[PDB]
Amino acid sequence: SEKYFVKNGQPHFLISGEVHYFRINPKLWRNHLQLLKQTGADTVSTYIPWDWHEIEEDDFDFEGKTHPARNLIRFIKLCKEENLDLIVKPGPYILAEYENQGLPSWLLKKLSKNAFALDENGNVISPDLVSYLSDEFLEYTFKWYDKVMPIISKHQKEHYGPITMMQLCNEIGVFQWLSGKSDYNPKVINLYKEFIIQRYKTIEKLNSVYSTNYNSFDDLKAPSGKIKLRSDYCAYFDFHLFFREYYNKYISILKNKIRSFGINIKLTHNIPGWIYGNASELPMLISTYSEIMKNHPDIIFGLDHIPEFVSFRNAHSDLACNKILEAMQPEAPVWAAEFQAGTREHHVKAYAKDLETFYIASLAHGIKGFNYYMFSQGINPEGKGFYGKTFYFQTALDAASNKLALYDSIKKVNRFIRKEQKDLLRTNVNSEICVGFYKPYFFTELISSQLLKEKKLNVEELGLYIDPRFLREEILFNGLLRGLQTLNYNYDVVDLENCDLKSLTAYKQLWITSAEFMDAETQNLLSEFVLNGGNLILYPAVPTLDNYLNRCEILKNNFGIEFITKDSSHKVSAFGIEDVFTAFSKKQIYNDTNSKPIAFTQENEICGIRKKIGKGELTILGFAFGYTSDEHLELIDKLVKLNKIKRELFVSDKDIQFVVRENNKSRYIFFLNYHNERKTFNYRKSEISIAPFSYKVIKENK
Amino acid sequence: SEKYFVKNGQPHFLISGEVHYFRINPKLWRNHLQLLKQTGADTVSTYIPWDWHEIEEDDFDFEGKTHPARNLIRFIKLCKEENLDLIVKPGPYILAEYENQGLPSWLLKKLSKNAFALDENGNVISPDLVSYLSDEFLEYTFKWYDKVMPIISKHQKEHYGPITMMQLCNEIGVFQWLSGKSDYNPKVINLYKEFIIQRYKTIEKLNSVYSTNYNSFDDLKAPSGKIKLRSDYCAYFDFHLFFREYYNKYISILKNKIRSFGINIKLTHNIPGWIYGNASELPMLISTYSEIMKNHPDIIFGLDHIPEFVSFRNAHSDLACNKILEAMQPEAPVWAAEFQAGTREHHVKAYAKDLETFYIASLAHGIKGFNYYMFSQGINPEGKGFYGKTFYFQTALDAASNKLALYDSIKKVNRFIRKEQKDLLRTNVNSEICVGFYKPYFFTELISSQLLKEKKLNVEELGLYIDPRFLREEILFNGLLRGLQTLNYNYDVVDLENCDLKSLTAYKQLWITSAEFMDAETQNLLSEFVLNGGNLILYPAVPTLDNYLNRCEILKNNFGIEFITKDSSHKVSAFGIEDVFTAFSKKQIYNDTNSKPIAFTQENEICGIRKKIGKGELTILGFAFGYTSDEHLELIDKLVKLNKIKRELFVSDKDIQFVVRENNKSRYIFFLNYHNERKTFNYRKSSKSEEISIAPFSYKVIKENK
Ligand SMILES: CCO[C@H]1O[C@H](CO)[C@@H](O)[C@H](O)[C@H]1O
Ligand SMILES: [Ca+2]
Repeated sequence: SEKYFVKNGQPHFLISGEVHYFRINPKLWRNHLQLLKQTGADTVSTYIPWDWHEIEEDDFDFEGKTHPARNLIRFIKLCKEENLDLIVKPGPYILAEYENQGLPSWLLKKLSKNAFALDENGNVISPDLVSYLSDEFLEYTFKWYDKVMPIISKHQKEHYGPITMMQLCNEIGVFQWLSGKSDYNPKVINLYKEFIIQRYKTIEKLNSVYSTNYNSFDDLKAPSGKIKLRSDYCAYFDFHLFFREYYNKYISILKNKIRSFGINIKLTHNIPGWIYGNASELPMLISTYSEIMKNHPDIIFGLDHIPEFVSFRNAHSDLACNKILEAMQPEAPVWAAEFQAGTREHHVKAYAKDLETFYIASLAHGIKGFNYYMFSQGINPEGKGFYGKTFYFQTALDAASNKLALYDSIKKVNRFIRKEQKDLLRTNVNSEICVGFYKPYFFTELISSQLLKEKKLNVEELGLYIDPRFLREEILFNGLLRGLQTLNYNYDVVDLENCDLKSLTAYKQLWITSAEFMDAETQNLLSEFVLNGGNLILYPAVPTLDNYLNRCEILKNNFGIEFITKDSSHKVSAFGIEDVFTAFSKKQIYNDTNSKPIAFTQENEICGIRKKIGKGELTILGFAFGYTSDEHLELIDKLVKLNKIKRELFVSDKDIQFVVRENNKSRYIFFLNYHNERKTFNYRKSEISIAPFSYKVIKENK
Repeated sequence: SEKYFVKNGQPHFLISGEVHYFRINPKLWRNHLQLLKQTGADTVSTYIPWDWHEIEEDDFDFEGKTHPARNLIRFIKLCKEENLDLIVKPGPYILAEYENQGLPSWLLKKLSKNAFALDENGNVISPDLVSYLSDEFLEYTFKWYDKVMPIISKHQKEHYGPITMMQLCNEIGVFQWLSGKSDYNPKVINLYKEFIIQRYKTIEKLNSVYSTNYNSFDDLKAPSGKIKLRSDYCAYFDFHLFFREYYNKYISILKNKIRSFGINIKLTHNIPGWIYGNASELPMLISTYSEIMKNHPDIIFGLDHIPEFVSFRNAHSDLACNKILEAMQPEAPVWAAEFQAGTREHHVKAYAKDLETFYIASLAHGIKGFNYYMFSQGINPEGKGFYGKTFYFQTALDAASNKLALYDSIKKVNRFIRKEQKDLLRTNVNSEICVGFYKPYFFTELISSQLLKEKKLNVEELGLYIDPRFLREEILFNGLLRGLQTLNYNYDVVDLENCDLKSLTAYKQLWITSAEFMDAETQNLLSEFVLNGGNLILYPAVPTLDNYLNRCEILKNNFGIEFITKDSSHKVSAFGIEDVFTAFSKKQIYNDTNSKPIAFTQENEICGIRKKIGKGELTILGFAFGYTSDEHLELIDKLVKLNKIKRELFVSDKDIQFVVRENNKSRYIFFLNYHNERKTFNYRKSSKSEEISIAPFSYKVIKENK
């Protein structure tokens, strides 16, 4: 049932370290690889920078003819000699704080204007930002592939070379995330028009959905600027769908080119999203890959985990990310393509004793493999670093292969993983709680994000009060998921799109965090789920609109729900918990015919009900809470207990986090202390001391 | 010449604890006070909530007639019986996570619309946010003062009562900041129009400064929306100056009302600005008090310190805040009106082992007094909690008066303070580095802030490239001040406004982080500083404009500088350090005349020079760096060493922070480990080494006699 990497027909914990040959003295390449191997790591990972090897147009150096660190062939041979598999990442973009994000200077100087990403006025966004589907860009990329891919092909495991996986490009769409700016290159906009014509067929159909007044598709302009009208919201929503298709078109062109060289190894991509040590934005980035993940079961997405520290401040981020990736990519192992080792930023410290606990928490939280990024520090050759001379700090090895504090922590964790991997990889958590992932709430990287300074989405201007980003970040990510993890309740996430009703019936509860909009398919799915016997928890709104904000009241009608939206005090009472602070003055006040009122405004109006519908159960809360008080944990705890869901253990100290992972034969209990306090506690099924910011793992035979 | 509190002609370290009588069972008030006193605390501090005591309009209960915890009179009497002095804080605002920020429900229901703070459209910003100078608001505030101030007056120290200090209102302007919006109430707009007429006298004089074409003062409207023209920037700048006068008018009215009751105790106010465990925006909030601190030498401002954790992520916030308060308020002790104890937010943990280190680091960083907030947890009675029933978590005492983990941390810190206060309060650090505080760069809370929704200031649209908020946050607060603390170089901060030259002359170096604009007074001051023998470090720009962005080339001319602004790679070389990453493509390129070139662009163009001018030294860097790489600390270290400034200690681990505080009698060495690593190191005085092991996120204090 578990998904995991495999070696010699047995479960294999992928342990890789990132070592950038192009940033290390070649005299020390062997020493880096030997020290990596000696930690118990089985794989080494690097970019192959296009700028580094195509030194001028049509002049390629893979053998160290012009600089000894351009000897890619020697580095591959060393990986084989030192019994390490190799992950290669030839771009064309690598980012990696490399000048021009890895693109050659000669390419960027030569490209015509129409090869660049352009703003709505036709101006170049950045001198290093190409348009992904530019003919000229793809032509040069293809010429780079024609030289590097025969080398990669020749050194695959299949040919007793070390190469086992390859990454296509790097964080596709990342530049639109960081800036909040879309590419308005006329070629992109022409592909958007085709997408829209393809989707709606006729201008009449588009006009009926958008409430627009176009006489033809010729009137249609790409959305830009702030959303003022529901028709702007519609146009922006489809612009987001378009970019998901556009990224799939791009990765598909790279993939087919790569396969033409007989490269049959596993292909990968990588998901960014961590900011200042939390990852509440990373699900937005996962959502940009929805079309790739639907159309390429054979490309494995891995996570970029950048916790920076390890405490209760960010304890929930890595589990929520790992669970959401599992939801969106069920047939591949959850792995960290970039797994924090040292720090990209000198002023942002990465302590060995923090990251050691992160590595163990990552096991508790279901990771099946990872690539220490960066295992080895680098020195940028001759000014090629976007920033300073040095690449990463407080790594396992410095650029000269000196061992640093993190080295012994990685060796310790790796020793544990190798000892346990056969059993640990085959373990799962028993989740009786399912939490819905409704991707359209996440489709906002161009209009609402933590990195977008000037917000283009202001839902009050559209006659709405529940912002999808506030809902997904504060109510879902930092609220419900943080609360369940804090309370030591297992949850799974499920992608509600094309979701199998049968998979939902495993669970005792399905939690849906709902805004005022939800498409007909999902409203019908949730109707069927309850009617057939499911227990649904739905807040803060019964939705009444579809994704285009047109009337859609299927769930409301199927459930016999009537409500008025009314202003009251932020505080409500729910299930006899007084003074529950809620996010909004506006709440849904429910008719309680055939219902049991279970939440009340300061004036005692009914803002929550329970109801039997068919064979199932509905709990509807007309108010938004996350986790910003002890009453919020008390409410989550009461809701879970409505369907008699129990934690696996009684642990005497409620601030100890635990995860029970088991299979038929084996149980692992992971105890995690996310607090600056030496804690002593006892546990039983439903007396140990753990240092601050530390862990303990117990094995039980069943 | 340290500033410290004095009790009975001796240095006294003010140790207060916050205990909310209105949130504690009155049967347990005495136990809270006794347990606070047994920590060595000398004072207790509390709000007196208007909403709690004026239970309906003109219905006052201070005696526990309608609820036992309304018995203020009994709480005051218990403070005196348990030998604690009392700080009282009657508002009208208290915030305190109390419903409606402490304002009565009946008042907010009753007030007409023109009592409230309004957006430019004329809509109520928030149903609990009044306009400070609303006539209606002040009429009711005065009726509340008429009832609470006689009680406060009767129980003052001079009448053998326990009351030694009183706070006026609470964090003035904290809602113009957190709401994310400016107050356009017509009382405010009409005071602004008066302020402008008084400032400029004639529409022609205003038009000459703004470059506007108004026919009369009646054509001038309060600025709103984004800054697109330099005239919009000028209007907003004066609007910032006006708000500083407005807050001074508000506090002045409260103070004059208070003094009429025969209240002669020390008056206080409290500075907000921490959020998410950093205080990089606090200097903006303290700048909003510039006119209060000039007009009211008798009102002592204290800091509201909310670190939440204690690590290298926020190590520099408290010291930079303490230094900036000292710059703005040099004639009073640096103290924390609210000094984090426990957590206001259940989900934001406060560990005893973090806060204990914070307390010792605060001592190293020059704090002279503090009020643990919250010493005692409270339970909100009668639904009065803004956000839930429980007020604070992980405090020294729970609401029931049980000791929690933090109680022994506070006892330990207080015991050290009581043993050492006589010498410790008199100790100074030897600062050879002075950093200039140029208040106008901070005057942006209406146009550019971490909290403001709409970014209204885009300097590129004004033909500028150095944003004042970017400069003061990243180049100064997170950059230079962070860098100096990390490198263990002592610095002082000086307010450049009406700054005496003779105060600056004791320093080996003056550091000025400059934008393209600087007033003529400051350009002249820095000119005289160097000509008379001062050593000036100036970056990232020689300014060429004044506060209204009109030509002012005084400092450029006085220093015989010629430059052109040119685009190049972010990377420069400086003092032989290669690949120094700088914030801007644009750099100042200097003529090499009568100077040594010490920084170069990727095209080897000169972007920094050193020269001798009169008796003084000038170092100009035409590029912007904070602390975002190791090259940045190397560069700060090189600049400090130009004048042979030395650290007080050789320490074998560069990641250990230390402060040496000394007087004639005594030397204290504070070691601070802001890192999750057990560190073993050795040290010695710059003029046999001692070995020390320090736990993660911990401290050591060594006392030397002589
Ligand atoms: C208005 C509430 O003010 C609170 O929260 C602010 C943000 O963290 C702090 O800066 C203030 O000191 C605190 O009083
Ligand atoms: Ca009904």
